[PDB]
Amino acid sequence: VPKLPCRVDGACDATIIKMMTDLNKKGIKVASVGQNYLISIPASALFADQSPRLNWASYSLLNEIAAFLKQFRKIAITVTSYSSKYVSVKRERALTLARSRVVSEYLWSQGVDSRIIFTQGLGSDKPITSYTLGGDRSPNARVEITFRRAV
Amino acid sequence: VPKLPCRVDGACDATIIKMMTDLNKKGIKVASVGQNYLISIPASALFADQSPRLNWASYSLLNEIAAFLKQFRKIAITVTSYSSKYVSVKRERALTLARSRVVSEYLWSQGVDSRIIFTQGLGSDKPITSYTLGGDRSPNARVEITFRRAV
Amino acid sequence: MKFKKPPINNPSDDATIKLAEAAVSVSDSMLEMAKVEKVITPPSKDNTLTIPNAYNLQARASVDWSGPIEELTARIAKAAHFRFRVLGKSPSVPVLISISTKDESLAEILRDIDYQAGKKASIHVYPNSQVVELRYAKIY
Amino acid sequence: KFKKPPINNPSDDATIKLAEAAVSVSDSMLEMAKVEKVITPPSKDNTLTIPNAYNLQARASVDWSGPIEELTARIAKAAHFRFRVLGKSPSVPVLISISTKDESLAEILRDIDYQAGKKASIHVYPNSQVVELRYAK
Amino acid sequence: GKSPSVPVLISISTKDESLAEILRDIDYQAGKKASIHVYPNSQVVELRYAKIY
Amino acid sequence: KIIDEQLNKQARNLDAIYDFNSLVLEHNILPPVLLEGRNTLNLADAQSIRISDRTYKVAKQAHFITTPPTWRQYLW
Amino acid sequence: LNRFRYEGAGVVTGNNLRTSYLDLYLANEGTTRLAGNIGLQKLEAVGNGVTQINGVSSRNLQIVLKGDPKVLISGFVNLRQLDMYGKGTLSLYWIKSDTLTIRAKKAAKIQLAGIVNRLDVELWDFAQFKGKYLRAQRSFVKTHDKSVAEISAVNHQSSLATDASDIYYYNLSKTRADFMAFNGSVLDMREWGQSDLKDFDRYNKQFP
Amino acid sequence: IIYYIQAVIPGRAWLIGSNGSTLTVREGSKIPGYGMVKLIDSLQGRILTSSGQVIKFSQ
Amino acid sequence: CFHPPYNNFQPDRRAVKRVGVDTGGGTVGLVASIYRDSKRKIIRDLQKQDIQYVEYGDTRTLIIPTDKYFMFSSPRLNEICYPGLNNVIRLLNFYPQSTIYVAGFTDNVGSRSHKRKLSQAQAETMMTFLWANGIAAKRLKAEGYGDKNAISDNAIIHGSAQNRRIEIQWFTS
Amino acid sequence: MYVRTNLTILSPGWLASMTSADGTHAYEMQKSPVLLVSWHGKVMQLKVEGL
Amino acid sequence: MYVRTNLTILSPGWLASMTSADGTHAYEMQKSPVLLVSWHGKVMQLKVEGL
Repeated sequence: VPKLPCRVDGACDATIIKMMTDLNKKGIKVASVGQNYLISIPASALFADQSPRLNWASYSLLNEIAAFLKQFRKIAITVTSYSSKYVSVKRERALTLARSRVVSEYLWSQGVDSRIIFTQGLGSDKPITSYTLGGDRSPNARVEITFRRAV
Repeated sequence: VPKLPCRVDGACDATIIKMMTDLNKKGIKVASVGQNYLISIPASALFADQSPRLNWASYSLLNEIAAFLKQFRKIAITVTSYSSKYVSVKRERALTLARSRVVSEYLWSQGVDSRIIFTQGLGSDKPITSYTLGGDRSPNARVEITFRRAV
Repeated sequence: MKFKKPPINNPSDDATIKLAEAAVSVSDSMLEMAKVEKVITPPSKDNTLTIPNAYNLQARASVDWSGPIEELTARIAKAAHFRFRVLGKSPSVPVLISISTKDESLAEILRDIDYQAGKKASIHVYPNSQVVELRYAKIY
Repeated sequence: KFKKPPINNPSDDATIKLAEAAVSVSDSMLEMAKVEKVITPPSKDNTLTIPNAYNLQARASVDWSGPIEELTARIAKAAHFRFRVLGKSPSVPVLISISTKDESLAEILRDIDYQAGKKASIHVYPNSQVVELRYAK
Repeated sequence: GKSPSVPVLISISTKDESLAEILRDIDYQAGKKASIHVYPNSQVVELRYAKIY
Repeated sequence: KIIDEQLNKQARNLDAIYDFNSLVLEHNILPPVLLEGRNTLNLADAQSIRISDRTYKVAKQAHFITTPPTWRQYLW
Repeated sequence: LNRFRYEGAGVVTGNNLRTSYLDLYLANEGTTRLAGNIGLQKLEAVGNGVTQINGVSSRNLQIVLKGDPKVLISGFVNLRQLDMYGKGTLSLYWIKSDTLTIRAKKAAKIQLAGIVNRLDVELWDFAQFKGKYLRAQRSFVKTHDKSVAEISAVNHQSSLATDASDIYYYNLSKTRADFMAFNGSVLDMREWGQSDLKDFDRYNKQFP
Repeated sequence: IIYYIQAVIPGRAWLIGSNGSTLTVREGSKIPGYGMVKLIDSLQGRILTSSGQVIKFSQ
Repeated sequence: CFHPPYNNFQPDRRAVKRVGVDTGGGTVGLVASIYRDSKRKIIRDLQKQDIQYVEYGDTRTLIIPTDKYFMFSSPRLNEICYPGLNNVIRLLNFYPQSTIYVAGFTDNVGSRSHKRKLSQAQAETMMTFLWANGIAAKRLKAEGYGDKNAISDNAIIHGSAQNRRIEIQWFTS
Repeated sequence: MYVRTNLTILSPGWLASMTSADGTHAYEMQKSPVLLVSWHGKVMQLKVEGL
Repeated sequence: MYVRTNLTILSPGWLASMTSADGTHAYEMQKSPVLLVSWHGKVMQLKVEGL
């Protein structure tokens, strides 16, 4: 105990709930139940209008969610992307796949310790709300990451 | 360590860089790239008009060049000479060969520790300037010496 | 006028230097022995024949792993929504494999897992039934 | 606003050389494994696949470590199939094991034949509801 | 030919000669150790050790 | 202490550049260790010169291995 | 048999015409049906009309359009350059040429397929280029606002899109380089169902 | 002697062989060394012969 | 306003905001801007950055470090060196008729085909990036050599670091 | 050293081993103050205090 | 004395000489505190302590 560690590195539950409260005030939704945790991010603060290109301001939020994922210990994280129907099925499926690919590559470049990261985007085949007035303004276009905390 | 040399004898990189600055501000071009080094000299400041003979004031500049060459450790030094088109091809070939031979002989007579001295001239086969208005005052008429620094 | 050479970075370490100069000779030896192996016996077929790709096999993954194989391919099958099958007897000696790769296709990940396994085990995939089976080596 | 580099960037030149050496030796080892690997063809591989009879669709739990004859007799009894033996048992009979909680009879028998290998095999007939255990001469 | 285990050592230090005479001096210094051939049509310079012992 | 933490800093690369398990044969046996020699010359005494071109030595005979080795047994 | 210029609301139909060169000019609804092996170097039509030609063996040709024509051409054309400014609709079946430069301003619908050693294409606005099955060793695509491009580059792919522009390739290039400025997009658009489809490799894996 | 695809359209195929033998080959036609030709696909570069093989692009 | 991603390949305009903050001496700001954007000052800034330039008569050569201006072990690009990239574009705007050659070079270790593939990929990415600013494609030609010739030796660690490079030659006629 | 666990022993090599019906493992070998295991595809070390 | 390098020993004479496939040379000889080699055509001396 003088030589054995007391806790894991960079651990403070007050900081955990602080950044959780600040993130939910920002607007990105953090879901916590049992051992499974999810994070849903709207595409408005992430990408441009139906394009797989990143604005320069998104990287602060990327560093913040990387800091949040640095806190816990996990094995496999999975990112799933969803969008709206625009022209085809193939177009938004490839768009969601590309967006999930690039955010997974950046997250793996970052030093969040996980063994497996699965990346996929289903296009628009699983809507959440029938309110489909907006396009990218509609909240069905989203990216959510899920994991289960192990021990 | 007290009986061992701290550095190579007769070496001061401050003197090296300040005399290289003096060389470039005198217009004698010194090229430093990687471990390899080039020195190009205009022939109008060195020789007579289409002649393999030396002005007496050039010996001070040649002494400065040899003094700079004292600062490095080398293996092989390559000497090439170049001219402008004057009468023939063979005439310029032999003039460049003679000028390079003379400057190689004087550089060997001065005590710079080199193992191999290669020397040749090319006349005006490979110009370095498309603007060929001048004769012996053209910048294509020149003398080049190349080497690579060994360790 | 200051004169610089464009490679300029953080300072290094001598042990790192010694490791790199050993490793370059090791890798050169591996390269020449691989050339010798290829020139001394020809390849015959490919494992893409026994394991072809299919739909929903392209949800990509970045993977670091340095352990056994069963829980890893179980995670793969659970991600792929596929039936998982174990065939043969698990050997007393555990088989440990290491994989470090970034954003590849799952069929290719399975193929290089098979290649790193070698004669110890093999992988078969039936996408019509969506079953991935791992067969051990019936040896000893 | 601010974009950060990844943490484990190979900033050192020696680190870069070590990393590309690791890349080269990993690729060389992969080539060695690819040129070494023996691949059976997936078409004419001698493995009895699923015969797909309606009796074979049941799911059960079986733990066993030993002979094969009473085991496949129990399997044929559960599937309500007749069973026949072709060949003779050797001096040392079959020594196999299988321990599972939820499995169907077709891949149970496929695993049985895989453990059997070469000295014995089985054949399933769902037209005339029978299973045959074949030895090797 | 292979390099023999006993090394072949040459000591030549002269000034401002042509390379053909340089190579002739080198082959004379070699004597019975090695020989030098040049085929300038194919632009190939080769040495050959002594097949001996 | 400094060289130990520097060694620990690059853990995955050591496993990348050293893998006994890829060279482990199918019956769980370490491959034997050899040594080479090119252009050997021995001068034992006068009137006697021994010259060889290539030579090879089996240093360690092959044997069983429970588990594959690591760099930690050799470099830590 | 050297020249044919038609104007003034007629239909010209012919077959089995062999030529080294003829100068063809079409205007004012020239309903042209040709079924001969014509070798020619220069052709011209204004627009707002249909033309169906079967069989062209041309060593060189150059077409400039101003109206809104509808042209289909069979044969083998060693083409050089194309500029489009109206509402053109063109289809060429085989083209075994080397270098192509295509400029598109207003509305083009071109159906091209064949072997091209080097190709460059500039799209300005409301311009479509369905160059699927058209294999290009070097491909250069520069697209401004509201542009549609469907390419089939095999080795070396270069693409730039400003805003609201869609570029879809259909072949895995050895070398790929893509850039978007405001809302451009470059996509892969494969099938995910090929039993022998190759994925990203070490050298071409440029993350968009 | 092998052949390869160079230009592909829905309906007609443009094929040049290994030695340079060109072929403006129809879907219903006879091909040397493979009998006739069964199927032509454009989204996937696969042509089925009557002898029972699929011929594709080169690599 | 400004975009760190290449200003969306838009023409940069620094002097307007420079004379705006100078008025907030507009002529003073203008002469300061033509002092700052000059060839000598931009060469001084590019030498403050880790970029080598050599002019020798008419042929001019530019040298880029792969390991600092590239994403590692990839044809992907480093992103933080965008001000150096903008300085490269601003300097190369001054030679609107020169023919361009570009080449890539690497070290000694690895498969020769692997080095050739990597160098060709890096050179093609540089070619496409230069073409992305609107330069005509016939003005340039790219080639990635392996370890055919290097300005340093590969036995030394620092020299082997020096071996890999990006070379940009351009003539005048 | 006799060790009862559910993990996979890496470093020193074991002399004899058994598995349970639960799959939990028993290893038997000589002594060493350090140990190595692969927990979930990740390597970890163990200290043997009291040796 | 046993000596491993990549250089060519000249002066003191050796008892046996061995070579690698990668420019490495090994010699065994009598003891001496001093050596003389040729590095790159230039002749140099070498001092060795601890004898």
